[PDB]
Amino acid sequence: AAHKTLRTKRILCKAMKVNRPMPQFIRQMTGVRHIRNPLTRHWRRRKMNI
Amino acid sequence: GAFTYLRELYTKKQSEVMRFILRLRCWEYRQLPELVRLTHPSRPDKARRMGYKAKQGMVVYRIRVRKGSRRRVASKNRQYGKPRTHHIYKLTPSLNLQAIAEQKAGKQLPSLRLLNSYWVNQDGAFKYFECIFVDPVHPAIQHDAKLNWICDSVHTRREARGLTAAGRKHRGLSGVGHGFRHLPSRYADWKVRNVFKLRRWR
Amino acid sequence: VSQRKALQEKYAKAKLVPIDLRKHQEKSLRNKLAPKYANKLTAQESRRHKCLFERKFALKA
Amino acid sequence: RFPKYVQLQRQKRILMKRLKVPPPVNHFNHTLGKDAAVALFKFLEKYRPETKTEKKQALVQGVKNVTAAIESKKAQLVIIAHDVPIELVIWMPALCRNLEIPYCIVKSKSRLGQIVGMKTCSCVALAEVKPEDRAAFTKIVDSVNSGFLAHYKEEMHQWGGGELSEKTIEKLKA
Amino acid sequence: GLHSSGKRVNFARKIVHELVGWQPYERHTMDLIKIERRRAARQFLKKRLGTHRRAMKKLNTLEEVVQEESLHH
Amino acid sequence: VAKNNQIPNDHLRKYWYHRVKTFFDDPARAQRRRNARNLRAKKIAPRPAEGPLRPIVRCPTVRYNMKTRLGRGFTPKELVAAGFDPALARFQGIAVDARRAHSKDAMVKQNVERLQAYKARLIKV
RNA sequence: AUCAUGACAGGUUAAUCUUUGAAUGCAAAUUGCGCUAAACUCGAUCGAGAAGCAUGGGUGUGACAGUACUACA
RNA sequence: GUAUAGUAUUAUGCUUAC
RNA sequence: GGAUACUUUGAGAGUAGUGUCUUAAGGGGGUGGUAUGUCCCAUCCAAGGCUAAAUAACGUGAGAGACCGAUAGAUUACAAG
RNA sequence: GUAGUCUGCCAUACGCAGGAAGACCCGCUGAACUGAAGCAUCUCAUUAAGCGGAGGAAAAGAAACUAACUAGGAUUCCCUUAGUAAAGGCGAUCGAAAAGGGAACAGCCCAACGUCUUAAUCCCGAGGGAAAUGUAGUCGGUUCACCUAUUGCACUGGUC
Repeated sequence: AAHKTLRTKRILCKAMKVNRPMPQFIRQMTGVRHIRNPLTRHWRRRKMNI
Repeated sequence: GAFTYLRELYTKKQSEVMRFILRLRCWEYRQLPELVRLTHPSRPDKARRMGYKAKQGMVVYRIRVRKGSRRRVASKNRQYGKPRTHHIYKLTPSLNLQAIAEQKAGKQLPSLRLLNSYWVNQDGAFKYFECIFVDPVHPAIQHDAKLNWICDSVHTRREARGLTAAGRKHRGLSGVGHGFRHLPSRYADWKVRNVFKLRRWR
Repeated sequence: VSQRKALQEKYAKAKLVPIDLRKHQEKSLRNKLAPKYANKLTAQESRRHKCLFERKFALKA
Repeated sequence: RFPKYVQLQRQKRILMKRLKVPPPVNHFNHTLGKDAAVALFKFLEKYRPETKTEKKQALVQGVKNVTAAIESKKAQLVIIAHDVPIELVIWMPALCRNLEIPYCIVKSKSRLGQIVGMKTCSCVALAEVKPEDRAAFTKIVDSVNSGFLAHYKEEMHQWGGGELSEKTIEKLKA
Repeated sequence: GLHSSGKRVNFARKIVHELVGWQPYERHTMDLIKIERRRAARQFLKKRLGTHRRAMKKLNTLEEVVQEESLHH
Repeated sequence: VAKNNQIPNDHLRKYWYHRVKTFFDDPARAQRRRNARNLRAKKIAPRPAEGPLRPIVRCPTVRYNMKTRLGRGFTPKELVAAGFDPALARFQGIAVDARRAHSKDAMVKQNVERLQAYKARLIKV
């Protein structure tokens, strides 16, 4: 960046909208506990390698 | 009849009439490419022995195989391991040159079933072979009780798996008797002998 | 489905239909030839099958 | 310039002239002349085989069927197309020499096509002939025997061999 | 009866043989029989044709061909 | 090698342990065979399931001249003597073998009488 | 949504079937660069979309090339 | 493959193979 | 088929295959486990093609157990390739 | 000049090929660790990996086969023959077949050659095309015996 391609930009979009906390209502629905979002990361710690 | 005489002419290839005719043909074949189509087969009598019948769907193709044996494949002619297996040049292929002729023509022409091949000519450099092919989807071969066995999907590329007449020679399937007892398949027979069997009562 | 039932009636009962209106099937089953052609008899074979068919028989008690 | 296949056609024609040809293959080169060859076709023309739909509801017209007539000794005379694989008709002459059948060796395979009603033919022969004609036929059988009398004296130890160019001949006489 | 008794095939073997003629090794063998070296000639055929019984058949053929030329010459 | 045992002869130097063949199929194999020949005999009906009929035949070598077993099929000579049509007799439920022609006069008289007992009480639907 | 004009996390079959991939209009670390008789559909004769267009080989059909063979001029 | 001189083989021409 | 070279076999003066050169006969040819010629006897007729069943199954999909019982059992009993 | 053919190349109409999977199957290619208490022939092994190609099974298959008899009779597999005949720095090791018992059992047809059949054949759907450089058909003739209809593939859910 800048000067990213479009299909590069498509991946970086999907990588940041997927990065969030898990919703509250799944724990209320299924009753499971201790499920983490796997595709959470931090930009500084883990690099994507894409 | 007529094809008595074509047979008995072609027995005596090494003679001044026949050796003249073969050189003129072999001149023409050197100028043309390797795999090339014919309209009709150069040897009509020998074609019908091997299964050619002149109707729509049956196709004929000349092909050129290089004479001599095939050398081993090595990087910079290096050989390793135990010195019994150090040769390069005194190798021979286990396939016949007829088989290598058909197996080149198979790779170029899929969608097309090899019935059989036969010899046409040779010189110092190359042999020449004239492979019969079939388009099995064509109605004339899709019909007809004698030929339509080819249309079944078991016979897709026989030349790869060695089920031609030339194919059956290298496999040693051309004989019956004491010598040929070991080779269903050379391999299939070997496996039966070598499988270790543990019967349930012992 | 109002289109297709109408539009199939136009091309039904006619040679070489469109690709949409052909039935689905498998690859293997299309290219396998119809069992009449596989099973059809040679003029030698049919004429002997006049006499040498797989006839019924039985034994006495 | 010349797209290879054109270059092969011409080289193949010249290479047949330049080589020492064998005598049997060579015998094929000799042919009936256009005086006599026109007359011969009329007999054939009269006896032309029937086409389909000209069927309601004469002539032997192929290599396999003509050999049946020759080996039976039914054939009055044979006709052979001058050019064809040469292997198929080389021995037509050796048979008809042996069994004392007279034979033409007529130019063009294609015109033997046209008269029969196919693209090619390479072989024609007449078995029965007709009571109505016959007389016309004798003149033609005499013309073939008297006409080819010139050739088969020569041909048996003849080699139609090296023609040897124009520019090669100039270099020799240096 | 059910035997072949080959007239028609063997008639075709004659006129092709008259037309084509002899093959290189048969001409070389016929030259050795003209010189009266019959024993060297059978050694030549045994290398070419391979076996003994093949070779001695071809001599008994080729001796009859040379003795036909004795009546002609 | 130790003690008084016989020389160690075990043909186990190849990797036999990759090419193992255990026969736990055998009693399930028995049923796959058995359910086939019942699904035969219903389809073959009304024809007899133990057939087709086969000849009595002497075994070859010196140490089985005594014994007599079932062959492959009757000769075209033995059928015509008994009163049968060689080609059609395949479909009457009699196995036929064109090749065998070393059977001498004694074993022909058995196999003619064998076919006559069949042809006596064969009947047609 | 209830004795049915039939609830839905049921099970098939048939539609619809994004960008790709053998990937096939030509390419590709590019949302790059094309082409088309009618019909189709909006668009007001003429634009657009929709849908087409790959290579190889088979049979048929047509066209071109040749001082290749031949007859009649 | 081929044409010609000489002792089946040596010599130097031919081109259409190559 | 023969000579020779290589690979291959229990096949041994070659079991099979292949390269190179050479190359038959057809009132005849192959085989009969020691090379070679030779005389008998026996048994088959190569160099083209099709063909169910019995048989195989460390892949994939969908009842049984003297097996393991969360450091075991599959790498994975769970948002595990 | 035109009218046939032969050969080549281009364009087009209609169905076909490719890729996945690869335990089993078919055809090639091809190791070494290891054992021989070293090591080079030999062994591991005509194995692993590599290349090419099939099917629900594949491949094989209707005698140029065994045998030496009181004779068997396509192919495949199981038991035995046999750790034998044989092979082998005759060391290490390696190693079959006929017969016998059993599972299963089914035979067929091109070529040419009948020195005959006026292509009698096939594809396309009124007629075009392929084919005589060869498609199709029982060798011909007398005379008694006899056979006459079935055979493959396909087969569905629910209630108590």
